[PDB]
Amino acid sequence: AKAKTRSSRAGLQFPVGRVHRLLRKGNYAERVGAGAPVYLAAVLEYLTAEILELAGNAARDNKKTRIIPRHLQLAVRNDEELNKLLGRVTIAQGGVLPNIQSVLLPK
Amino acid sequence: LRDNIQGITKPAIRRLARRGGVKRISGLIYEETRGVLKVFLENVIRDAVTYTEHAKRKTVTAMDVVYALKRQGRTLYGFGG
Amino acid sequence: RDNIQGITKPAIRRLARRGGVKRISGLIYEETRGVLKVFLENVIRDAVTYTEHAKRKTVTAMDVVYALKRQGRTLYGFG
Amino acid sequence: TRKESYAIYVYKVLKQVHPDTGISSKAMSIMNSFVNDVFERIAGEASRLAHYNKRSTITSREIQTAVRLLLPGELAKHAVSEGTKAVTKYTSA
Amino acid sequence: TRKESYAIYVYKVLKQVHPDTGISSKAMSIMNSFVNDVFERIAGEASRLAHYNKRSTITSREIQTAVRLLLPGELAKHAVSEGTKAVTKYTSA
Amino acid sequence: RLVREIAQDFKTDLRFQSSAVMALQEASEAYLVALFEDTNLCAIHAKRVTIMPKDIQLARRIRGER
Amino acid sequence: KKPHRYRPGTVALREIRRYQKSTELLIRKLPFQRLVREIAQDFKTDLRFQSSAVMALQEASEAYLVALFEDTNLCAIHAKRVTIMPKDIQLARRIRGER
DNA sequence: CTGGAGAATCCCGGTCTGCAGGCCGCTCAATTGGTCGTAGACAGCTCTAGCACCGCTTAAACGCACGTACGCGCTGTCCCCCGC
DNA sequence: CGGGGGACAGCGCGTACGTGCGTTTAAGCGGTGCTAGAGCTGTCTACGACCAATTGAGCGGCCTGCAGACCGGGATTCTCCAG
Repeated sequence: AKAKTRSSRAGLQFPVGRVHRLLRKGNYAERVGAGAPVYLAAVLEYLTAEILELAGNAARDNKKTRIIPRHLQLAVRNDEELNKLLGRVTIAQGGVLPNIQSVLLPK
Repeated sequence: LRDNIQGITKPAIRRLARRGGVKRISGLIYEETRGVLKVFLENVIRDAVTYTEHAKRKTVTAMDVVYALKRQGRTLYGFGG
Repeated sequence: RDNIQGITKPAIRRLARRGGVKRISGLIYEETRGVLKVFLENVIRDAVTYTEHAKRKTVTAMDVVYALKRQGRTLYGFG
Repeated sequence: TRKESYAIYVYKVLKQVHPDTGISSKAMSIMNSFVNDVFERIAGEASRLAHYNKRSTITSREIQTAVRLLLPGELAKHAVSEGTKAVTKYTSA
Repeated sequence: TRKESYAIYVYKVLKQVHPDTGISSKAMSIMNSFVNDVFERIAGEASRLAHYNKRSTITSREIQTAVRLLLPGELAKHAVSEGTKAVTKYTSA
Repeated sequence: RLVREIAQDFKTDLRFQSSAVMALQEASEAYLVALFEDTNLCAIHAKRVTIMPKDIQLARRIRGER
Repeated sequence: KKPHRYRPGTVALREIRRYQKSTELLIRKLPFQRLVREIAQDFKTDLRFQSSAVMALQEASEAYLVALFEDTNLCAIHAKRVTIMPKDIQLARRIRGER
């Protein structure tokens, strides 16, 4: 029969075959299970969808049609759980959250 | 290459602090900032050069800098991955 | 059921003293209770995760060791 | 020579969720690096899990356990749901 | 069954440095934990280095680089000296 | 008892090795002592000898826990 | 016939707003490269550098400095002050674990 | 309170341009099918420790009285950092 | 370089702390008892490694029109002050 990609078999956008190859080549274990690459690809796809959705929301809020590192940083930092996950990550050209302490406000 | 740490001018540190949310700044801060930055740069560059030498290379790549930053618990995205 | 109140103020005072604290406000104790509770959840969740993945019903010290290690808090003297 | 990345799949997902949104090259590389980092985290945790249990295989159960350990709360739950759904679909088909 | 450790070797080292000092069980348990921690750190860093240069073999050069990266200053220098001397002695022997 | 009570919102009927409990106590006490010392430094920086919970909050915030 | 000068601090707030929205580097590139090469001189001579590397160091250093400044601001405010003192930086670095 | 004044910022056309994204040829990595070896899934056995209980004992926690020093508010001074 | 406003020193206070004594409690210890469950063992079977052949998905190279950047000039807002 004709070749059918495992990504299509599981209905995912990410390359399950490449994931399995990387798993085998990463010296992570002697043998790699059949469904583990599928699980990992699904998880990566879901996380990518989450971050991309938030970044697109931010970019539309800024009224631009392309996502730039600034939008990525805003999306990551504004989300509690994403910021928790990427707590130790530096985003190039990400800028900072526009936060100002109240005591320095002019009174 | 001597006396380059003075290259980080006071307005530069001022801008850095303003991005850091600092409103009023003491005058005896800048040299302390320069010393801390020198320490950080030395710590990173040591490991970067170690990586470059282990590869028997003569130029330092950004990817070496990526590994050095990762080993120090400061992960940076957008420079090769 | 209020085992968080099992952490009496003498124990908190002793820990502060070992920490080199001389004068303690009265509002401190509940703050310590809360922070300790948060720490305990963070560790115990991972410990139970490890216990379950091993398909076991009894939590072992090695599970706690792994949980602490993956949180950046390495512990010796237990394996 | 030729270098591979996750660019095409990221673009596919972007068009899936935001079909009318573009992306710059630098941001694209940022997502590539992010995916690589997550891959390494999950793989290393799974390897440690396998070694702790004296096992020769990295199965989907280990992947799920690593996901639970490395993800915060709702992210972990949704990712577990997605992985289980994808595994079930692949197994059925 | 039987579980291996580093108790005998640590005991011999202690008798070399302090031929009269005893030790408690908790202390040597901490000793074994520390030894395992250092072993894993160095081995993981060496594996990372080997994968970095696209090589299938871990040599003493990789360990030297890993030690230089993990140990601070004088400890690193002295450990490099010890490793080099031991390697040269073993090869000559 | 506190540890066992906490170990109920993840799973029920959890048995415990004693060594796990004592290791938990050791780690918790060490973390608390370190936090106390940081709090002491924070309060001293405010020209005080008495610690109040805002010192703990600032210490945990700078530590990155917050 | 007045100079029409702004009060002390409002300009600082305005530039804080300005620099908390931008993302570009705040340090001159040439002095930073010169300092980086000077520091690297002490580890190995005749060392060449990719430009992407120097940009990587600049980005990482500026991010770390911004984080340290933010922590120092909190430390100084804890002292009920408005101006940053070096003791605040020392305390912040000590608490972080760098000291 | 409250208009003016001046400076700072926003916004809307108008113009240019580098790269985002699409198209294309090719090739090597994914796929399919079949083999074979062996890891672990599973059932079964043992016996360790973890759980529960009970009775003493006594050190520790608790409550409370009491007193003082310290955190905090307030005020005046000056110097030093900011706006230019 | 002018100058204001922030840092800081000094003082009053009252109260929220520390300190000590009488009291109640529950932690700790030792003992007995039970079994759930960790741990170990034999089996085999299904699952993963491995290899040969196929091929098309993805990577490389090219090109382009438009998103976005960059001007400029009014429009609008924010702040300061004198009244």
